[PDB]
Amino acid sequence: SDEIVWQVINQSFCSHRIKAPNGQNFCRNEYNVTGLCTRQSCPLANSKYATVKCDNGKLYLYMKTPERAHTPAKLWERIKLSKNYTKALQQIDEHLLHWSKFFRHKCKQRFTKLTQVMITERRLALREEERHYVGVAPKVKRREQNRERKALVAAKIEKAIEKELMDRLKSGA
Amino acid sequence: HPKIVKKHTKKFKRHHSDRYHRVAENWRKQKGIDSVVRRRFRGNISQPKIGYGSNKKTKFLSPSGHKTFLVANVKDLETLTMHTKTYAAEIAHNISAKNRVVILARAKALGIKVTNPKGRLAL
Amino acid sequence: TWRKWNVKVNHNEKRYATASAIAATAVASLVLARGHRVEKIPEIPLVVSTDL
Amino acid sequence: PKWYPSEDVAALKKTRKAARPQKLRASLVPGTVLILLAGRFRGKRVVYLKHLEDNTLLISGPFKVNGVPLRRVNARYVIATS
Amino acid sequence: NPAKSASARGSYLRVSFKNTRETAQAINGWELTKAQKYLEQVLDHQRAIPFRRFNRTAQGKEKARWPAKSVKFVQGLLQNAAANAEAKGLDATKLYVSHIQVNQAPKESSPSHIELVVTEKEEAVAK
Amino acid sequence: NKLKRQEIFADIKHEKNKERHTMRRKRAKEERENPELREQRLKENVTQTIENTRVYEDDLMRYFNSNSNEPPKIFLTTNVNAKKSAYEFANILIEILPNVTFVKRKFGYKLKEISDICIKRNFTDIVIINEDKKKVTGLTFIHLPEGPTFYFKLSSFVEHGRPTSHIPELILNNFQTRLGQTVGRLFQSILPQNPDIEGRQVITLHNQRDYIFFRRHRYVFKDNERVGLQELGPQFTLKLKRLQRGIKEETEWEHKPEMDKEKKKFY
RNA sequence: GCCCUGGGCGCUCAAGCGUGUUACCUAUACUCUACCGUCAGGGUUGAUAUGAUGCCCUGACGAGUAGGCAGGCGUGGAGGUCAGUGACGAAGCCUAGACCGUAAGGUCGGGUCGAACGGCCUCUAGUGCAGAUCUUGGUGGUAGUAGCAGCGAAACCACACCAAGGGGCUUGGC
RNA sequence: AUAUUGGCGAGAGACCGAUAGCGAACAGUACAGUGAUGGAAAGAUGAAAAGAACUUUGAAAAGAGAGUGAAAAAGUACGUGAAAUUGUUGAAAGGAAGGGCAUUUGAUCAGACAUGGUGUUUUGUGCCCUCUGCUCCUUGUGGGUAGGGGAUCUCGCAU
Repeated sequence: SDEIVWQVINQSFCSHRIKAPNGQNFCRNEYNVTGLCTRQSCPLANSKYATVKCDNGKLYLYMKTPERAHTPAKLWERIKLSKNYTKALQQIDEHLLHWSKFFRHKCKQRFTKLTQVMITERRLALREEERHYVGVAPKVKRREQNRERKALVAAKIEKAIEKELMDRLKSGA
Repeated sequence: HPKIVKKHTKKFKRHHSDRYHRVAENWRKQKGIDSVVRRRFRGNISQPKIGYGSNKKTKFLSPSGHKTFLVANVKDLETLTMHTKTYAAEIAHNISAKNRVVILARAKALGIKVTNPKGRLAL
Repeated sequence: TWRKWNVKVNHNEKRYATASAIAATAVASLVLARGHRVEKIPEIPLVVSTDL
Repeated sequence: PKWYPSEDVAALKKTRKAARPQKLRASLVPGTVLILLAGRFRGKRVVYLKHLEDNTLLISGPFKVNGVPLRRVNARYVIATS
Repeated sequence: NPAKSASARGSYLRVSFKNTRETAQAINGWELTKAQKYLEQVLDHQRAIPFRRFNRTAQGKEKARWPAKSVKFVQGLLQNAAANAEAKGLDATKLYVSHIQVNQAPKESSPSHIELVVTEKEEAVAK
Repeated sequence: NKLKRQEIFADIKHEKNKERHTMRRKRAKEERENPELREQRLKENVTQTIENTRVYEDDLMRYFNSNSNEPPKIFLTTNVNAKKSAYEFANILIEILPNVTFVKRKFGYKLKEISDICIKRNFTDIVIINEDKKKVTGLTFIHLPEGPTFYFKLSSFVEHGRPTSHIPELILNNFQTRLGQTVGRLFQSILPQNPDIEGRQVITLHNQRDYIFFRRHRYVFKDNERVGLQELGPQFTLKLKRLQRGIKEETEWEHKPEMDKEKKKFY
């Protein structure tokens, strides 16, 4: 059951847990509202769950119920979130009617964060950044450094300048 | 956030770590009874003890106020979406520059602070 | 060479462990926590015709 | 304003610190001659005109006598003459 | 600047390390022609090489000795450097030993590696 | 066996060196009495240097470069979020470029907007230095009409004489290749085109394989028909890049890391 | 009763002696506050707006040889997991660079390097060095000295002129 | 059916990794002892030698150019090159030095491609209005996807 699953994932090596240096157990599972592998937050430890995920620009409210635990292929249902923020919040609240306040609050927070993540569009609209990040390999760096020095040594710029000046002022004054 | 009061900023050093080259700087408690350091006589190097414990509310927080979190790929980076203010994405030293640009792009898209940006990159 | 290499295990305890392992496979969440990509299995436990 | 908090930062408690008008020292009276101890006009002699609501003192040189215009000044950086 | 300097190196020589170091120090910074003349005079015992680290005469006023064996190799290396500069077409008059170093070689006698560099002095500058 | 291999080759090298020295001494001694034989041997033995082994329009100049009929105004700016090093380099740019106007980057005026404003002000070229760390790494030059531009990488920037107010003389070397002479024309049209020889100031561009060395010197002649020179401060080397041929469109020669394997052709 | 007879520099209505009255400096001593941990108690759900092995409130305590208990850092190898990291550079090394922790150590910034290595739950041990007149290998003073212009060691090596108090810290000087 | 550290021939290791593992990964070899016996040190270049053609200074050591080579910061002393130690440049300081508390000066390193958020006003779009369709389960407070008509339109986006 949930208690057995919860305790096994907690104390028996949950596969998707991440241990931060601060001492917080994270959760990289895609179906979790919060990235922390605590109780009532990990989707595997709770039969009833709700989360917000997106594949295209549209945002979807993902939730699961014990009606589909026996059939993982149809475990999670989704509904278009009505990406109008004011309408979306009320739609989420209505869909999560009678659900735990924790789930409703976490779903609303996740939806708001995903909506405000649209800053990517703002940066995309404000494109034409000319810095053009470029990676330099150690092998490439070695070529320029040594070969540039060899070219400088072989060039003998002073002698060429002297020869050009002598040839120029011979009949240039 | 609460002020980050560092009880002991100076790095602790083993006794005689500089007098002899065969003694590593890593701290090691003196075991001899006659050792002055063990008796913490006045003027000796400070001995680490429970007193220097940092407070929980500011423990592990960098001066910028964001906790460090090692990130290996985009999947790890996406986990900090709900903790951008409290956590910051740190790229591992073994990440090739090829994936570093992609990781930085995703961090900027999600607004996750990067502790060591531009590493191995050139503009 | 005479160091201990094999560990004696009670037969009843061995059967208990096998039964527990078999039972654990019935929980999709437990199987998911094991790292298996069973997110798309039509049913759990997965039953197939003998013609396989 | 309308954006739901994307991260539940804890709200501050009800602070029981009501603002009160500054209780200036009795030595400071309107029309008193003031000596500036710091700033651009440090060491200049100034006349105390009016008290401002921002805890500063409205003062004037006057401007014609010494060039100090109407400016705000703190009571702690001023010596009040008799 | 490689375009204005020449180098000469001698490795695995059998000269005494301390004497070679003293000779190199006594000759560091001197002009090429002046350094060669000083070494030639030393071979004539008219001047002595000071021993300031690895150690009383009037020649030491400028505690001194005449390491002929080390001086021979030093002057040979100087001649090699001069030949290299001539091949590079540098002005021998302006040449001066800007760098000279002695390094302990693998071990018995104490061999050492000696390398020196000569650079042209900057002159003839005006608005 | 390591000992056997080391011992065998150690003796072999000594014998080879002895034979080489003896043969060289004998050849020199016999050539002293037969000077012509030395000449024949030298003719029969070429040093095979890398340089010797290299593997094989007036309208354009006027249209895509400045001319003496109108001095070129060059717009100077810096990439956004620039710091002290960029302004220090811009100081040298002012000291060396004829007519420069420095404008702070506005962070939002697109390249098209900057070009339009420059056209409104009758500017001739745009030069922008870019930085990543507290060091100059690349430089760019663009011409306003028709948008011919070049991008240059910057390396080995080093700060001894004090240049005078005189305009240094321009000299270019090793720009025979068609691509090279384009950069040579760019330099000849971006730097001052009116020499003032009095004052003995010279500015030189010297390409050897792919890097161009820019330096300034004072030159004084002597009766020996030779000219001495002294370093006049900064050291500079540049590497052409991206050869855009437009403002940002239709790149023609943009370099790729996969090149340089041939070891030759010195683009 | 006192005066002569039986720490240095220094002082004599003392800066000496006895007694009397006030001002002040501090120790890890004591009051309060800020933070780490131990203990004891208590709150906690028709589930928590962070793992009931979770989140908290209250009070005191915190020295230490032998010895006992508890919580952790690091390494060789193995089972599992990261559809992990990596020639667009893995390990190692260097680094008058920075971050994290009370620390074992981890992490990142820059240089050489080249092809394997790591985040986490367990199992496993030839698993962590400052010495044992310790083993192998390497290098210094002794010393360009004894010695046989040149060649060239060995013993030894925690460290380097004296007065008083105290075995070579206090007060001073050739 | 039982033993098996010798011999021949095979399948494997939660074993060790050139100071380990058999003393020997390149040895019962060099070497010492009249003798019975003792008994070592030593692995790796580079894809391939492509192993530095050639010029040039040196009786000789090897140097300087030059080039091969991904790299010679891989040159047969060759996969990588830290300490103890040694020489040069620079800074500092001077019958000693070493460490701790607090700070000045000198040198030097980090120090946001942050450039936002809110309400209002034009214009163009779509997942927006309307008409006409297709498609997945189950059946459900759904999802996916098309063809005609416009700026009632801020439902989102870009200006």
